[PDB]
Amino acid sequence: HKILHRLLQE
Amino acid sequence: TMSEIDRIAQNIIKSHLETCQYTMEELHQLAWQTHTYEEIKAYQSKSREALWQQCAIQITHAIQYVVEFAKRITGFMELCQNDQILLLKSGCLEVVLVRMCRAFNPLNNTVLFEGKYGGMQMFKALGSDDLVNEAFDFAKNLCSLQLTEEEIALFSSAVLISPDRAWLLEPRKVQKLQEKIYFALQHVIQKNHLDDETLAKLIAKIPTITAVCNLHGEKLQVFKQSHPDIVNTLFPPLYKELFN
Ligand SMILES: CCCCCCCCCCCCCCCCCC(=O)O
Repeated sequence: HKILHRLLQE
Repeated sequence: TMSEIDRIAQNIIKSHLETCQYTMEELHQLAWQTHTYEEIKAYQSKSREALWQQCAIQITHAIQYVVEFAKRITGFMELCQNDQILLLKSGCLEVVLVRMCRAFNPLNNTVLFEGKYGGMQMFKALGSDDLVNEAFDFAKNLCSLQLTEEEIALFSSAVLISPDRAWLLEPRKVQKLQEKIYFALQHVIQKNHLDDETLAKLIAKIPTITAVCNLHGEKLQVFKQSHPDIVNTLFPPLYKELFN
């Protein structure tokens, strides 16, 4: 879940 | 501790207000705007792939706001990132579905889509009236409860923070927070809904919410069969990541 992970880390 | 319940409630309520595409005010001013007969026809003249693409973009847009919603809920960010992902992956659409009721008009059974309100015939090209009808029925029934933004904020957070999702590593931790959320929701409901059954009627809707979202997944899987290239190269990457 790369994208979802990125958004949470923003 | 009542004080902890109140801090959790304020946090979630505030997150909700800062993470909706349209504030409640902006919606009151949009509910009078409705797609014309011409515009409705244009939507119906769309190819199934074209409209699916449009809907996937809108859903993804709404899902992104739910992520922002979750990120601002202190109790949610305290869970292990693994359970955070699991909760979001399994409930983002369910939260979107709940949030849709905010932009639904039960007077004429229309919903806000691409700037104006339109009926279910607007989605004819999707070739999934069963899904559209279940989505609209849900929204209509929820709207009948006349929830306030605080209640929608809290209830939507409870739908997202579910200790019952499969694969969760710390379900007890999730359960403890959901319990506090519901406790908060129960108190907030009293300020409005005299007598009620409200909290109970809301909780009884949990399975229906999941049912609608699973149907969405079902329709998408068949859509992928017929149009693989559209899903893999035209749908928002997050939408593909979450549902395919
Ligand atoms: C509300 C999400 C659950 C999936 C519904 C299945 C399809 C139903 C017809 C299409 C409705 C418009 C797209 C969904 C987005 C609704 C709300 C929003 O734009 O924030």
